[PDB]
Amino acid sequence: MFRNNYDGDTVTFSPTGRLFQVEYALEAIKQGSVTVGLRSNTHAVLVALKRNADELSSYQKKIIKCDEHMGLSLAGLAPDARVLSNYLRQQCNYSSLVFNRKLAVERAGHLLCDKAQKNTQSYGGRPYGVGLLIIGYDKSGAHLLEFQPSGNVTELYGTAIGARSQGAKTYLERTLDTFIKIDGNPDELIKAGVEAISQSLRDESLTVDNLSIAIVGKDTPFTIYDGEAVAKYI
Amino acid sequence: SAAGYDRHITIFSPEGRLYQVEYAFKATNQTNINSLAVRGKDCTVVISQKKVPDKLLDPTTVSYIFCISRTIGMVVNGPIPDARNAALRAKAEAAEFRYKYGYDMPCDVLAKRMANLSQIYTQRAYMRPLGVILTFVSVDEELGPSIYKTDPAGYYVGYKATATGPKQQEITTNLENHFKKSKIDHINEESWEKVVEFAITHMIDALGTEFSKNDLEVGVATKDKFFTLSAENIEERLVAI
Amino acid sequence: MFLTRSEYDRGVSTFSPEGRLFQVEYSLEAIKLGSTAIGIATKEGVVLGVEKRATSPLLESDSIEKIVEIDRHIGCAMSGLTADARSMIEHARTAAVTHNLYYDEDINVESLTQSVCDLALRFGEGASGEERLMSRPFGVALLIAGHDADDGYQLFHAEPSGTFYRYNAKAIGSGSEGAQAELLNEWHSSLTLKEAELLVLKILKQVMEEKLDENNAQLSCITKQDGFKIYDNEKTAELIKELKEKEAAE
Amino acid sequence: MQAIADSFSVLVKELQYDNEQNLESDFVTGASQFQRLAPSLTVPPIASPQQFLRAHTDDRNPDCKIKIAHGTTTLAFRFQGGIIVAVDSRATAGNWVASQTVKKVIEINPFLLGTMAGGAADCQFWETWLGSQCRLHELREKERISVAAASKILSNLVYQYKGAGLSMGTMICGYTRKEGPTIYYVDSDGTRLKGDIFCVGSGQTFAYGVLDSNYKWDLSVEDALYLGKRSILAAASVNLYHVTEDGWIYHGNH
Amino acid sequence: MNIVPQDTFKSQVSTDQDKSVLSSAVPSLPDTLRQQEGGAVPLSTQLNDRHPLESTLKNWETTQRQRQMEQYRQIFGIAEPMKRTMEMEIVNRTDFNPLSTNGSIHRDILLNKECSIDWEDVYPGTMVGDDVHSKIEKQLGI
Amino acid sequence: LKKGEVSLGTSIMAVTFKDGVILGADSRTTTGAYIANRVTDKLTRVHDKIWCCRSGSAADTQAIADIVQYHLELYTSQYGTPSTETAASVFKELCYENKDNLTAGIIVAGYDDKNKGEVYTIPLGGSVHKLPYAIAGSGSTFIYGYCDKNFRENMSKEETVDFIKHSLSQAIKWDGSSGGVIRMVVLTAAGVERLIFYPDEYEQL
Amino acid sequence: QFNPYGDNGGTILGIAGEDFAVLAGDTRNITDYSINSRYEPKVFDCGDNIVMSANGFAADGDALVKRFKNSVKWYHFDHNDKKLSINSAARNIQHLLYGKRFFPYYVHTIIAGLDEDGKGAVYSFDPVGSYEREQCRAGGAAASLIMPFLDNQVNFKKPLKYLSVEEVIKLVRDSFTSATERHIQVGDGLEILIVTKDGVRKEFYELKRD
Amino acid sequence: TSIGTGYDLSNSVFSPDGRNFQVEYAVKAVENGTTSIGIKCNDGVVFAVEKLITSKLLVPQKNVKIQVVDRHIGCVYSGLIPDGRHLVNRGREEAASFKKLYKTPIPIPAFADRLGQYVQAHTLYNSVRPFGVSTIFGGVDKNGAHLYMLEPSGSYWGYKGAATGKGRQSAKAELEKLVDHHPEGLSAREAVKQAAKIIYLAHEDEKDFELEISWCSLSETNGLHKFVKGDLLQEAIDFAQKEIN
Amino acid sequence: SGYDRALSIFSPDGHIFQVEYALEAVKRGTCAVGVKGKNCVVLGCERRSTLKLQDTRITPSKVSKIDSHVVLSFSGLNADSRILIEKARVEAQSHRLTLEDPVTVEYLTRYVAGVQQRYTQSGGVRPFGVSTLIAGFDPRDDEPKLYQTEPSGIYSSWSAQTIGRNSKTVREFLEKNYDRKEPPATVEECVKLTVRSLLEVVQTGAKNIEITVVKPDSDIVALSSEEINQYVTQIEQEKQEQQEQ
Repeated sequence: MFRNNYDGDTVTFSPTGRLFQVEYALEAIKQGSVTVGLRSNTHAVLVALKRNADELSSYQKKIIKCDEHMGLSLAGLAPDARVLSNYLRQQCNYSSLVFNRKLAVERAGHLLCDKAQKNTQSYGGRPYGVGLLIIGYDKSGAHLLEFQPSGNVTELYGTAIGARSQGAKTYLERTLDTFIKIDGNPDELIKAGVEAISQSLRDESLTVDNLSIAIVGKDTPFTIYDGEAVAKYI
Repeated sequence: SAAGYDRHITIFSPEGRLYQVEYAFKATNQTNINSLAVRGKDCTVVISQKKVPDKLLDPTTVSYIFCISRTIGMVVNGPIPDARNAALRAKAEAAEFRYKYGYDMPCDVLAKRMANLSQIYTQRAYMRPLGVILTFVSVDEELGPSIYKTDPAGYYVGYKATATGPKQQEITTNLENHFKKSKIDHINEESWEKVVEFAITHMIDALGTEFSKNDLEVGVATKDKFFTLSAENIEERLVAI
Repeated sequence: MFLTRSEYDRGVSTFSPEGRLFQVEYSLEAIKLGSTAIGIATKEGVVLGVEKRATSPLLESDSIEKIVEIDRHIGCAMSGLTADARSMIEHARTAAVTHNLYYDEDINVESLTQSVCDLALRFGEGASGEERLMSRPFGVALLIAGHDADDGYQLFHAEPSGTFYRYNAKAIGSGSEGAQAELLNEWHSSLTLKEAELLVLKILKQVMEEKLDENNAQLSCITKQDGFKIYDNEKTAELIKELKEKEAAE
Repeated sequence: MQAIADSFSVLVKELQYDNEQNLESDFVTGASQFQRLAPSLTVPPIASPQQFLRAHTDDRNPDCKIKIAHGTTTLAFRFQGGIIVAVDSRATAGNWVASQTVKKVIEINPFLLGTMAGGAADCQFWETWLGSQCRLHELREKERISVAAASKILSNLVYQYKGAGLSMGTMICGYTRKEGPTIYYVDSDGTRLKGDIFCVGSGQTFAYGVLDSNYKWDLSVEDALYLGKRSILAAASVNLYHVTEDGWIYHGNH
Repeated sequence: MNIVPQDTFKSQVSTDQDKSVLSSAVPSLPDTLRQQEGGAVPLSTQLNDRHPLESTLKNWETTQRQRQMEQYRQIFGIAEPMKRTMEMEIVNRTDFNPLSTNGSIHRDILLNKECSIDWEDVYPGTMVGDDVHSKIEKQLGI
Repeated sequence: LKKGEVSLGTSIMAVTFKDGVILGADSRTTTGAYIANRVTDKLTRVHDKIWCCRSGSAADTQAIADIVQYHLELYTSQYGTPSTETAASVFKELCYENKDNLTAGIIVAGYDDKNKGEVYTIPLGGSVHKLPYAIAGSGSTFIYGYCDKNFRENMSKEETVDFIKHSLSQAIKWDGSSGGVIRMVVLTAAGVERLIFYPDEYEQL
Repeated sequence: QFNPYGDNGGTILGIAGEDFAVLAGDTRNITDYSINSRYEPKVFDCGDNIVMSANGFAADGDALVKRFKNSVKWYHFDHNDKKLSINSAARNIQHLLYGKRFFPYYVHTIIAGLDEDGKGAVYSFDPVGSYEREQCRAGGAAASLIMPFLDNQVNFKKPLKYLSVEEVIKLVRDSFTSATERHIQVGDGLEILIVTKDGVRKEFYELKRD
Repeated sequence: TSIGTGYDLSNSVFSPDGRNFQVEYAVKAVENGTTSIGIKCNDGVVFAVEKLITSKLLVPQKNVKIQVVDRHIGCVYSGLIPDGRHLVNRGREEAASFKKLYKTPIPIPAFADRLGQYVQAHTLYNSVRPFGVSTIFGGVDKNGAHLYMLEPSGSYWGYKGAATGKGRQSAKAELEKLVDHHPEGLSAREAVKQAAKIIYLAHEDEKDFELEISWCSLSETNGLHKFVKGDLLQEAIDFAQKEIN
Repeated sequence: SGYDRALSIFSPDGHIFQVEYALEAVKRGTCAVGVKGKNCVVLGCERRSTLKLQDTRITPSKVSKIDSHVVLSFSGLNADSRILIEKARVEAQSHRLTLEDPVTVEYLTRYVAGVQQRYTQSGGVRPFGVSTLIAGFDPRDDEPKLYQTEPSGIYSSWSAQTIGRNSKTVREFLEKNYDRKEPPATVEECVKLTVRSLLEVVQTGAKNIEITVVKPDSDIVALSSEEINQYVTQIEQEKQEQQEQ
């Protein structure tokens, strides 16, 4: 009731000191399907469960390639996902064109945080409402980042976002020491990710239509497997 | 209070008033400290009260007296953020005047400039006035010792002497009685130290209960320079009668 | 614990407590106020069919244009506010012609659909970071039917949210629910062109209040060799008569 | 206000990449440079761009010189049911071998044709652009564009750049139901002349005389083609085009 | 830190460079009738044979203002130029007087030109346009 | 250099010594062969102990010096007394960013309690150089050897005065655009000192 | 007044075969009498089996190749990694060149690849964008020495269609050797890129002056 | 009254008492953040943060709660994470620009003034929001050691000891006791031990926590900002655990 | 409810109420009617009874010529129609200048609808409370064209259409008395049908009726009061003869 008076826009604090529009934007992530990311000292992988409108429709794209050494997966709104993926592509292209340099994953996370913070303190727009998982390989090795649209970025060994992602996150926490040491064997890491995302399923089974995988590594350019390319991992 | 609008922006009420301006006026007494300004024969003295209740604060960083140019000093009544904003803008104004017209900015012209900016704030809807009161002191090369005050409404005026704060009425009455007794619109002394001691004595007898060297701040303007005194100088002035 | 009024559904840039944008939902509701359009994609071409709601018999029959030609290989059907669809169609035509000018080739159907969706995003931040262009989302939905060498015959659904889907069959408009149920029941990957046309006519007849005839319904198809064409009234009338005879056979 | 703060917060300036046009031209933000219906033309940022361009376009490498369209004879006329367009296909050899024969006439549409007679790049580029404009107009109006409208579009475009350095003389030939068969001539000076018979080339007086000797409105298709071929032969093998309401038809050496 | 204005020449041209006056029939070409410039003024003619002092005079005050903002940024910080620009933008955006062209009093106070006169002040200065609705469309962006 | 303008044909010297710095110049302004100003003060003050001398276009250098004095007043209002290096940097930025439109050369002399007296020179073009001593102007070309043979580090005040007087007297003797009186400013920790020397004094050296 | 142009003096040659294309160039970079470098490639693989060369002012050619490669990157991004055909690349390069109509690139451009039927294709561009498809094109200094040598041994009307890739490589090497003997700007090396259905292959051959 | 109805829905609005309620609501947002303290010793500063333990999936070296504005300037903040990151970025930009222009590290008071003006400018218009963070920053310059605290209103002051967050009352009481017990001054190592003790004492809320400490001293770190190695951190933790139990 | 305060707000049922309110404003204007014949178009307008002291010689007519071959009538706010008509005339001349061809009827209708739509895209502007009927013939064409434009920017093509006050009764009369299979084949029949349609709502008669006739080759004629009086008297005589039987 009292929250109803102080949640008009992002330039208003409640009398208790709460910014409710940003909290609602954060809550918007739960409306998207689950994505899992993980990595070892050599490779980083993303696993995504895709959804279709109905039987006659296609499945949504959950994994987007940014550059030959970096990519991401989405959970949340579609427009903000499109905007942020295009922005990251532009930043990687600028780095390559101007410096002949590969954009670092940490730099991409910082740029995303800077762009996301702006919409949460000025009137006339809205905060973003998408969580992102960013995998990459650079001069410091393999990297996985979690971006929250409040303007936050965290570096983790593994994580999951989306609806009912708590089970996958618990599984990743329990078995950290196992997949943290899978070096030089992409298949084992991908299977560990698939098993992790299997914990978040509810009355659902992974198929060749609703499963998407992505991998990046030292000698592996960022590659996306869809359809029959994931049939071996089921 | 304001009924409909006039609670956000500066437009007329049915009574013909601007409530936001009056509320900005009431905002000037938040710090609950007082300041006094007097003129000598060839100096102008401003004395402000220091209150540092917190023991974790660094006293040397607490100040409401600012140096605007070589000859102009300013004292602000109100919260310190708007005070610092006003101080920076006044510095810019004085420097730009010197660049554009080839001679130093007088105190009254700077006061008029700040008052015109305040008028802008009182008339524009999407701008708020600064809840501060500004007092400029100098020794102008034409007008001699000078004290000029500006308020959130855009009103400015010069003073023989002035006082501002939650207890300004008592100091004003004491100064008025003294000037009635002496029949002179200034202080007949040849050194600024005596003027500072007189201002300290006036403040003590008006506020009461006296103070030590750490509860006071003193700025003095001469014909060449405006300078703020340090704690040892104030201690010497307190000791010397 | 009192019943007050909530006001999170009035601004396009305001989140609900659960993270929803209700102006987009209301734009979809505006879409549902329009007439029905049905698209069926097969291996021999894509069929589009629309219902013409004539409020008055004095309205010109050849004036309602719910089916337009974006390009020789791309056609479109619309449902919702016609004024917004006009701008969307102009943008799509410009994009196709510009792609031909700069690349000397036909544009992919998916690329055109993506461009239209990027335009539809313009009530907020643009896809390339552009400033906002309009004050509210569009109130139209599009069915984009095309053929290209990379992916064959494709049918896409484009919505004001800026998201498009690929469909084997899709219905939009007022009678979209029953039509979509019929499409779910009656679509298979081995349909011919004439069977698709007959199915479109049957579903339109099912979901239309008025008696279906050549004047309140319109058919069109896109094929690789003949491009995009809209059937005249005589061909559609012959198809309707054949459908009636087939129905009366049982 | 935060954008204002960003503008005053401290490499990009020296690269000149704080300007959106520079980013677009180098394809940093995307392929929007290839999305402009009206192309953007770079001009030297000096006081006298025209003098600069004129001085630098007349100074060593034959392969770095601006290619000039053939000054060979080109003919066009309208007899009774279309337009006969005739050119001489005697190509000029150089340090190259052609995979197939070149064409001196640009095919703007299945219904429109143009001639180069000037700077080759200007004619090719701007007639392809004109084809795009005509296609967009026909999509919008659901009707074939009139030849007058297309020639007027080309003339307005070339006039907007008058004196900048362009050089092109083209003959727009078309056939529509409302107008009939129409020929216009458009020059880089902004000239736009409607006509019945046009002869532009190195030797065109001979062809014009041969035409005027045996020109009539009651010519047949075969007679008109023969007359055009004979006029070209008199001027100086011969590529022919017959334009009718249903489009143009190309004859190799008929 | 510029005294004389620099980088005043155009680097690109196009037939749609003036978004205010574009033909509705051919959106890629400008509208000659509504330009109301005599009808025989191609854009190319504006690229040559200009008076050398014209660009210096047209951009002088903006250049001095930018130098002042740069000095404030160097000596005071980001906040001072940010606040000055915000004030000026608010004042300029809230003013809409289609029947007059004079600058406001508050704009003159902000520019510190309350008691200053230049030739722009003394010399402030059809069939189609020059009406209130054209100014409304230009101001609102519709 | 625009036609009909005024050029600063002069002789400028700046010498660092044991206690501070000294800046000296002549006092002649000429238009062609006519001495437009027989008595000119070329020692320009941009701050209490930061002075300069100018060469090139007179109008351009006057505008640049006014902007520099304004900038240093703003800096003083914010942070206090600037260093000579800061003033030299502002001068260099102004001269370099506008070098395609203005013709300016500056010699900056300064004193502060940290660096203890410094000389910077910004020739035409906008580059900056820090030197123990500097000479500039049309008349400086005739004393490149002499100065190079007679400068010592950490000279006393009187030795520096004599060195500057001799060098500027020779430059006056040989350069047509130079003449009149010699002006000098001594910047030390004790304050600012002004000196003037007349032709009947230095011509006998 | 500042002159923004220069000349670096190279020689390039493109030949279209039955099912392959060849683009070769000399590797010497000079400034009008001096040798800047004896090995500086000017023929570049641009992706999607397209080879490009822009001979003349080296800065302009580098800029054009850079812009084309970035445009191809965005084309892959925006069209689901679709392969860019040779004719589409030719149109893109025409637009890139004509975008500088009033401040042109001082280069002669040749691209080579395979058309949609798998046959070899070569496109030549004039400095402001005019382009055409050709069987054989020689550009730069000593083109007048290279074309007659090729025409003496090939009937473009053994017919060129039945020639193999090795024979074409040998003929190009012979023509460049003769040109190096007769021309002072040609020498120091020859680099040949060959485009076939298997991709792009590189060959290098030393010429006179080392 | 803490809740001003009718005057708390816009940023730049004065109440009839002359108060700005949106700034006060930002202050209340600050008061819910994690506890942070700063202590000024004889020749430097020490910062201490009560970090809350998280999942093991976090990379241990890539999540630090003490930010380095510059080689001689370190800061911590309590409130909104994005606001703190934004203010740290602005501080880094200001320090870099000052060092580029004047060829010396920026003095602490100048940095404090620039940051305070930037914060204060966000209380002037209704199209922006006050920063929901309070910052404790400090370092060493040619004049000595400086420690400052900056509030959402743009008000900043120099402190002998500063505390912010949920456990601000107990931390402030302990800081006052420490200042009283050491009229002469304090040393860097004693400051580190007392910072660990104060962070441990202030914690009162079933959740395990860790501690971060940071030094900047002339005698210990040559006037540079450094983190705490294993030995000193372990010693301070042992001292704090002895203090608690 | 709270959904009708701006042009950029959808109601939960998918309506924009300000558009409907502009239509309500249109509903209060005087009636206008357009009838498409076999080879002509007839535009009829209802005029309020002229006041006694009104100068009935200089006041603008209800039917305005956009060009030599296109005419426009309106219903709604009279002052907004002037702006729309002026813009339409300027656009017709601009199109003639740019393409040497005069506009088609549909092109001008689309331009007018575009202006009306463009005036619905800002919160600081007011949409035109006008609905228009545009009639004419394409150049070198003999197919009559009649279109209707609405304040929202929607345009439609009609064989007979009425707008304004009491337009529903006239529309019902037209639907009863007009068939597209056999349109009136002469100008006289079209004018008589238009007069009889207007007489259903016009209170007085021939003095509150204005009629303009458009015929191919740009033939635009405004009928005088005497001809309209003759038509009205003929219709009344026929009605009386029918009722007498």
